[PDB]
Amino acid sequence: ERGWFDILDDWLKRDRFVFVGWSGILLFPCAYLALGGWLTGTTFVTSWYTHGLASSYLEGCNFLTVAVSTPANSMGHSLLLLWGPEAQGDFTRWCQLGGLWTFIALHGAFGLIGFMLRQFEIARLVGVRPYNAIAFSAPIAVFVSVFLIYPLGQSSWFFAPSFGVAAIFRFLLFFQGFHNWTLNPFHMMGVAGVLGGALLCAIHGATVENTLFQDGEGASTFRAFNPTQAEETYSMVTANRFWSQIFGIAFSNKRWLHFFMLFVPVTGLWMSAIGVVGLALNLRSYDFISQEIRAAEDPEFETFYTKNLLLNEGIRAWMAPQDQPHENFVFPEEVLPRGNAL
Amino acid sequence: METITYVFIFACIIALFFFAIFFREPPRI
Amino acid sequence: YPIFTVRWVAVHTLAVPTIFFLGAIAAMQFIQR
Amino acid sequence: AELTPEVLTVPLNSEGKTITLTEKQYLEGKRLFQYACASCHVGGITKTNPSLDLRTETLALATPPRDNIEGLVDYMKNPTTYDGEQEIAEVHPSLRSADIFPKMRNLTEKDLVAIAGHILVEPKILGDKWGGGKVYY
Amino acid sequence: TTGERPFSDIITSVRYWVIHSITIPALFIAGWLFVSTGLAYDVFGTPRPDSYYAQEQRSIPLVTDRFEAKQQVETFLE
Amino acid sequence: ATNRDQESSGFAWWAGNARLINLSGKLLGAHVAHAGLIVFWAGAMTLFELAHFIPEKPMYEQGLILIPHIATLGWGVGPGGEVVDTFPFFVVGVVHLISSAVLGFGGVYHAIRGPETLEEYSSFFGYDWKDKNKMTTILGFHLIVLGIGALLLVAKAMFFGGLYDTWAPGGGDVRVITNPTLDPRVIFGYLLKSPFGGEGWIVSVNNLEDVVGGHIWIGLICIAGGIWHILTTPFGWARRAFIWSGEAYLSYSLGALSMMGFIATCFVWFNNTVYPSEFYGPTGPEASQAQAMTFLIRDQKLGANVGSAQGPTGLGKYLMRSPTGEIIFGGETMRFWDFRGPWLEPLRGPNGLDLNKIKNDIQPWQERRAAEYMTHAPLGSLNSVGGVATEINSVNFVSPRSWLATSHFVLAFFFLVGHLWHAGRARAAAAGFEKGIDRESEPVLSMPSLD
Amino acid sequence: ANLWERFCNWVTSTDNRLYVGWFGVIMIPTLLAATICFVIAFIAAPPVDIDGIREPVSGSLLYGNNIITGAVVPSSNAIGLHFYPIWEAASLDEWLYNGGPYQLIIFHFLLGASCYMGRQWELSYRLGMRPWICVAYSAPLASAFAVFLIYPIGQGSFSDGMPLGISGTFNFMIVFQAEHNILMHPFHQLGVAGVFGGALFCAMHGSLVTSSLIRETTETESANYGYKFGQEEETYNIVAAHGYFGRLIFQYASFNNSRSLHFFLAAWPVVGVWFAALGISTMAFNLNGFNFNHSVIDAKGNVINTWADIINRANLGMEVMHERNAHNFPLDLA
Ligand code: CLA
Ligand code: CLA
Ligand code: CLA
Ligand code: CLA
Ligand code: CLA
Ligand SMILES: CC1=C(/C=C/C(C)=C/C=C/C(C)=C/C=C/C=C(C)/C=C/C=C(C)/C=C/C2=C(C)CCCC2(C)C)C(C)(C)CCC1
Ligand SMILES: CC1=C(/C=C/C(C)=C/C=C/C(C)=C/C=C/C=C(C)/C=C/C=C(C)/C=C/C2=C(C)CCCC2(C)C)C(C)(C)CCC1
Ligand SMILES: CC1=C(/C=C/C(C)=C/C=C/C(C)=C/C=C/C=C(C)/C=C/C=C(C)/C=C/C2=C(C)CCCC2(C)C)C(C)(C)CCC1
Ligand SMILES: CCCCCCCS[C@@H]1O[C@H](CO)[C@@H](O)[C@H](O)[C@H]1O
Ligand SMILES: CCCCCCCS[C@@H]1O[C@H](CO)[C@@H](O)[C@H](O)[C@H]1O
Ligand code: OEX
Ligand SMILES: [Ca+2]
Ligand SMILES: [Cl-]
Ligand SMILES: [Cl-]
Ligand SMILES: [Fe+2]
Repeated sequence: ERGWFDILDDWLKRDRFVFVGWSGILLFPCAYLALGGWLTGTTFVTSWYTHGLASSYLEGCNFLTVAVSTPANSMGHSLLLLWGPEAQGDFTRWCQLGGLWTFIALHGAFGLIGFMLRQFEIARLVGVRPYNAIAFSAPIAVFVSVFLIYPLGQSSWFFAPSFGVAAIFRFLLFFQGFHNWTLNPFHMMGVAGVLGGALLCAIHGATVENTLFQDGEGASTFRAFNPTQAEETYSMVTANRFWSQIFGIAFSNKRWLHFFMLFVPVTGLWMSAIGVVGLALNLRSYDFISQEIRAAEDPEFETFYTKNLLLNEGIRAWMAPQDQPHENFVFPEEVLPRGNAL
Repeated sequence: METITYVFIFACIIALFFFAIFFREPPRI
Repeated sequence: YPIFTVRWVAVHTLAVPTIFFLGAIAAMQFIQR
Repeated sequence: AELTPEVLTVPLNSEGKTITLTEKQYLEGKRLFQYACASCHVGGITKTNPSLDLRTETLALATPPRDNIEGLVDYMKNPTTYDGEQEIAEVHPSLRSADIFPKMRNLTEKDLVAIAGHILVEPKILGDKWGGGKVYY
Repeated sequence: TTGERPFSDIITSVRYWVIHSITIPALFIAGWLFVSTGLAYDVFGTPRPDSYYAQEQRSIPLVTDRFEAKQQVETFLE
Repeated sequence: ATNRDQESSGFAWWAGNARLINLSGKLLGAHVAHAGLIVFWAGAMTLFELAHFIPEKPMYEQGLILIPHIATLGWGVGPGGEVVDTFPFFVVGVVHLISSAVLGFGGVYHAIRGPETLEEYSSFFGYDWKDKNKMTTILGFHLIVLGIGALLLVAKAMFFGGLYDTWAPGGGDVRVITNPTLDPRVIFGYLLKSPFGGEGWIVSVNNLEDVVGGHIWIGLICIAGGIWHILTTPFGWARRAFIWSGEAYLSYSLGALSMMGFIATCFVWFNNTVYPSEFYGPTGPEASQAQAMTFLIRDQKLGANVGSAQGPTGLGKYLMRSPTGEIIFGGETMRFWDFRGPWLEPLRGPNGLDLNKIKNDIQPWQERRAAEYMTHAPLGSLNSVGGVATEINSVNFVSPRSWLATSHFVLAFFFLVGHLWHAGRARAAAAGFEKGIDRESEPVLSMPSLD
Repeated sequence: ANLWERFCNWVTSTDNRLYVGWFGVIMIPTLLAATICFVIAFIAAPPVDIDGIREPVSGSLLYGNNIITGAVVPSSNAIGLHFYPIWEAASLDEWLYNGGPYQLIIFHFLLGASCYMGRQWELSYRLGMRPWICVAYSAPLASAFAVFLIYPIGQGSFSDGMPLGISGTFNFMIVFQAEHNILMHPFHQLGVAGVFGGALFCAMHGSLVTSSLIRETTETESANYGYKFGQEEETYNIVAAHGYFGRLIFQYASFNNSRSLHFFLAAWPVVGVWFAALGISTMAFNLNGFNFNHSVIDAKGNVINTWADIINRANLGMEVMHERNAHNFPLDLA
């Protein structure tokens, strides 16, 4: 109630079914286009010219095999704008060159900025502390490291993940065979934060549900709660005793408990992001030098570490000619690593 | 020397478990 | 009740292409090589 | 690219006569090869004896030659080793061993032709992938 | 409790169904025809089953030139 | 609408069947209607299988699980498992489908129309979960029924045409069992066999005389026990050990079905006697052994001396010793040397595989069966592409053994979960704390601190 | 009371610092045995012939491993599913060569962890709690059974059980991908949704509760001091948290019922992980991931590769290289 800025602010912040906000102006168009570009590409668009693959329902792929694939390696890290020097405003050619990939990755990046600005905006209006926005920095670090930094350190966008279920499976397997990414302690910390987070999610939900106060007559206990009630719905005291006696230690502070539930998965995703930044440069935890020196000199020395590099060597030689078509690899049968019989 | 290091860190963690359980700050209502 | 709200727009930006796409994909099930 | 009359034109006999198969016969041949043969010969190899494949160049050097409809139809009636020296009906599906290979029991002469036609057409489509094994998957 | 008409009121009302028993099938049929006419192939540049390879060609039309990729695809399509 | 909302019953819609715990009439309806569902599927599924069935292809190439069950009873089949008459399959399908209409009728009647509780109406049919004597009585009736079911199998085997016997001398065939095993040392000896490799507990049963004999024992045991339970009430030590409530009894039965589900999984996976490989396909162990046999036959035909052929590792490429010295197939199938099957046994002597027999006596029918089993190994994708995971599309095959083992593991696992769920709920409800902790009577607040 | 009665009273006492209980009577010695054997083997066991081909793999620290490469190595493929306790061996030296410690460890551990789950039921009953925490734990437990027992059973050998080591775990995963295409299996996909979603909802819940903590402290104190163990009053404003989250998405996508919220938190990762476990336990019997290899074919019959075919090429690399001296015949059929 003043100038147009403040009238616009009023309208942006109306209490409605779908809150809009100033953040909504960035979020909505970007999220909409990222999602719609994904549905459009997976439904109708090929990857024949960029990868030599079919990738759409139109060509016969299913929900598991469709993708919006990255552009050809020859595109380098082109922004591949519709009006740019590659497509020169031709929508058809832009689709065939992988323009939907950078369209989705970049609108998706701006959309996540908008979602996180939305978390801050709504927190400020409702008067809560903005820890949800803070927690969301972990999704952001993962998206930015894997979809932007990783391919920026490599030769081109071609080596970013393609947006598809099987395409992402391929990306995992490539990181095993080429980066030995399972050996990387930043990935191991990610795995600890994800599995530890799922652990905390399960154990905290089960503990609350099993230390509930009898607050109703129902044998179905969900109705026996009121959002505005003053009282805890479950017994922290009994929960603490149970875990102290089962496991040896237990939470006693509910505030610490909930902060730790933020801390663990958020921290694990941030650690995995750092490992991927190293992989952008092929700065891998690929090897243990002492293992290689021993194994090179001692043909009877074998560990699970040397067994896994043999698997990686198989993955690289068998997958590279079709996975990296711009390399024009021809590997005669006689050079392919294979064990006996297989 | 590496085996010693790994087993030493591991032993410290098992000791830490013993103190964290039996010499925790007791929970007080 | 108003008819054409922000919500109404939200719903149709998603619902409209969804039905068009579903018809496109149904037609695809009869394509032979 | 298309499945044309030309792709479908294969050697009928050892003397250079050809036969052009219909698309219906091509479909039938794939279907019947799946029905009676693919458990051992998927993709043109041979699971229980990988030394012998169904490549046309391999079939040509078989005795009697098997790189034509007649040699393949005859193989399905009275299969031999690669040198023509032993009859192996007792261990390889054939019309003469339809008692012990029951899936051969209701294959007609027409069906054998369609299967033979599949064996010759498929490498014209797939090239070295036919009879190549996992290297070419 | 933000003002808008409840969804359950809308989708159980006769008038919603009068509008939508025509718009929903119309959209679906339009999607159907976008494919059945072949138009989808041409808008997006997706090969038909007979257009991935020429009859005797057997290498993929992979784009190899950043700035003349559009021309390569056009020549590949020739 | 007696007890058909949360307010009156205490149970939300998604736990709606718990509303039935003390309404014996409607609960009988639920139970009978459900038995109709089972019988329905058995009949409809059999007709579906029969309608799809091409008698000259192996059953196991056709996605069949029910026809194989009927064939094993000796209906419809002759030597080698050759199908001679599909009519018995048809009869089985139709009789179940018709029977399910009867059960469905009774189910709907009791659930929807009949007395909601049976206690007022009848004291024989009414029951109280807490009536220990009525519980063991009903249990006794069902035991007698099950005992008669077991003896029906004995009756088939002995008096009504026999059972399919994969081990029949001269080759698999239907055979009448005249000398069923009655010796309790053999019958109960199976139960004390180790479940580990080379032993296999009851899954090791390898002849129809033991199978028939075991069901003679089981039929008698069930009938005797059923009589026992009709005429007794639980002893005091039983009374003090168990929870006595509907939910408790559901839980015990959930545990037992979970256990049985795991046992069935291993039975179909390993056993080729009551799951003849003629009908169900080769076992995993069998197909792996058949591959080694295949290449031994091939290579020896090419002139290899398979006894003395040293493989890359130093172990015999074709033949090696088990850890106790028996001659066994080499390569990875070393793990499968406990496998036994009618096509391989003629080659085994007192010291294991006999080299003399291998060199001289392998018949073409053994070569064929080993090639068939190697190429029907129970490996395949969820969309039924047969073969290893890297296989190209062509062969539409997933073994009936894989379908049956996987399904039953899933079911057995969730039944263990339901056991824990219900056993733990039944304990809490019996003690009065299943709805939560009394805020004014919280047990832990009356306990001394741990430290 | 008599000796037995006092003993029973002690075993089941709600007052012991660590609950014992009847499950605990079995759990304690079995977990102790598995732990001691594991620790000693991980430090000092000599190389183990996992694949029965007289090619021993070194797992222990003193024989050239570090924490990442070290493992207790599975028992020998020559053993298969045979029970191989110490007394089955001619000597401890034979027992060690053949991977005896692996069997001892995994059997005692599975027994002990199963009793850990019973003990969770047991104590909840002693404390007057609802009983289903043990059902949440059945999910990780089922997953440990899948990889140490069900998978070996299906494949016919404990040499195919998951190794007790960090790099051995990755070996097991990579071989499993070659042999079952697990990534393409919907039960593993549901497990991923379970763990990614568990992590997501963990962070969500942590952040929503933390965001709505009631002001009880000054800026120089940790807000955690604003909560006291055993206080009656809830420590955050759920109405505030729901007001935030219903607006972030839309009102009806948010829980205002704490009981429903916490039930969802339990159920989502627990159900997903049950499917993960059933993925492994059914690929144990070789019902494998979807196979779309060469599913897309052009008008002539040329194969048009999809991302599924590129997965296939990576799987083939794993397959041909794994256990490079162990296969003599062309198919890997377990
Ligand atoms: C907030 C909404 C938003 C945001 C942040 C983006 C962001 C982006 N879009 Mg998307 N887009 C949107 C909404 C949005 N879009 C909508 C609603 C549509 C439907 C029309 C599209 C359709 C679309 C397409 C089809 C494409 C993009 C592309 C892009 C990228 C390049 C944009 C660019 O270079 O602009 C440059 C312009 C600006 C930065 C505006 C600057 C305004 C300044 C401050 C004032 C200067 C104005 C001046 C007076 C005018 C003088 C000009 C004169 C010399 C002629 C970038 C990721 C491209 C891409 O993704 O390629 C892979 C692409 O091809 N967008
Ligand atoms: C095997 C599956 C099964 C069976 C046998 C039952 C059985 C029953 N349930 Mg449960 N239920 C089930 C699954 C089942 N339920 C599932 C999956 C859910 C969650 C969706 C529920 C949720 C639920 C609730 C919430 C309640 C029940 C109740 C009941 C009972 C009373 C039904 C009633 O009042 O009908 C009224 C319905 C009708 C009159 C509609 C017709 C119903 C009939 C049976 C349809 C039969 C169709 C069939 C094709 C006819 C063939 C006839 C032919 C042979 C001649 C009945 C015994 C109620 C209860 O416990 O009462 C005390 C109750 O409140 N159920
Ligand atoms: C013991 C149960 C069982 C088993 C082992 C089989 C096995 C088989 N069936 Mg039969 N069938 C069953 C029950 C079973 N069926 C039931 C209940 C029906 C009625 C729907 C059928 C109706 C039927 C038809 C109409 C056909 C088959 C066919 C087949 C074959 C191929 C199956 C396939 O491709 O699966 C595809 C796999 C799936 C669709 C995935 C199912 C996975 C489920 C959804 C997950 C289960 C999880 C758990 C139970 C849920 C709990 C939730 C948790 C939170 C508690 C195979 C031999 C085919 C055939 O070859 O016939 C000759 C065929 O045409 N079946
Ligand atoms: C286990 C299943 C079961 C049980 C415990 C009951 C129990 C009851 N029924 Mg229900 N019912 C059932 C199944 C069952 N019924 C089925 C399958 C149908 C459809 C045919 C019905 C249709 C039905 C109606 C329409 C009525 C009852 C009634 C009754 C009551 C009296 C019965 C009586 O007086 O005995 C009389 C018994 C005989 C004269 C001898 C019975 C001879 C049987 C059929 C032969 C037994 C052979 C063998 C053991 C069967 C094996 C079946 C198996 C393979 C599936 C009682 C509560 C009545 C009631 O509710 O009153 C208000 C009533 O009106 N029933
Ligand atoms: C579904 C079948 C069934 C069910 C549910 C029951 C249920 C009952 N029975 Mg009955 N019983 C049955 C069939 C059944 N019975 C049959 C067929 C017979 C004839 C043999 C009997 C003969 C019988 C007698 C003689 C007695 C009972 C008793 C009881 C009660 C307590 C049982 C108990 O504590 O077991 C739990 C088992 C134990 C406590 C034994 C010790 C635990 C061992 C070590 C477990 C080892 C098993 C392990 C998992 C390995 C399995 C493999 C194994 C084969 C090697 C209860 C009402 C008792 C009673 O109260 O009579 C009125 C009693 O004295 N039954
Ligand atoms: C790109 C682009 C653009 C945009 C576009 C858009 C925006 C679009 C949208 C689109 C859309 C928006 C679409 C949609 C679609 C959808 C669909 C296709 C759906 C489907 C679904 C289904 C199939 C379901 C399933 C399921 C589930 C999920 C679960 C439950 C069960 C079931 C199975 C049912 C523009 C123009 C700017 C330009 C440039 C480029
Ligand atoms: C209670 C209840 C329920 C349930 C129900 C039930 C479960 C029922 C059952 C039912 C049933 C279980 C039914 C059945 C029926 C059957 C029938 C109706 C049959 C018929 C048949 C026929 C007619 C045949 C024919 C034929 C022949 C003879 C030959 C060949 C061909 C043919 C197949 C055509 C529910 C869930 C809903 C819920 C509510 C309550
Ligand atoms: C048919 C047959 C046969 C035979 C069989 C038989 C003769 C069987 C028997 C069986 C039996 C004879 C079984 C038994 C079982 C038992 C059980 C399963 C038990 C359980 C128990 C319980 C569960 C308990 C519980 C408890 C405790 C422990 C403590 C206290 C508390 C209570 C009470 C809770 C044979 C193999 C020859 C061949 C094939 C066919
Ligand atoms: C979208 C970013 C806009 C930045 C705000 C620009 C200030 S614009 C500002 O608005 C006033 C309202 O009180 C007018 O009265 C005044 O004339 C004008 O200077
Ligand atoms: C449940 C009622 C089923 C009717 C039982 C049919 C008997 S079965 C019948 O019995 C003959 C001996 O009499 C056998 O020779 C014959 O092979 C067998 O099919
Ligand atoms: O061991 Mn461990 O891994 Ca199950 O596959 Mn066969 O075996 Mn061996 O090869 Mn692939
Ligand atoms: Ca055509
Ligand atoms: Cl390996
Ligand atoms: Cl091998
Ligand atoms: Fe919480």
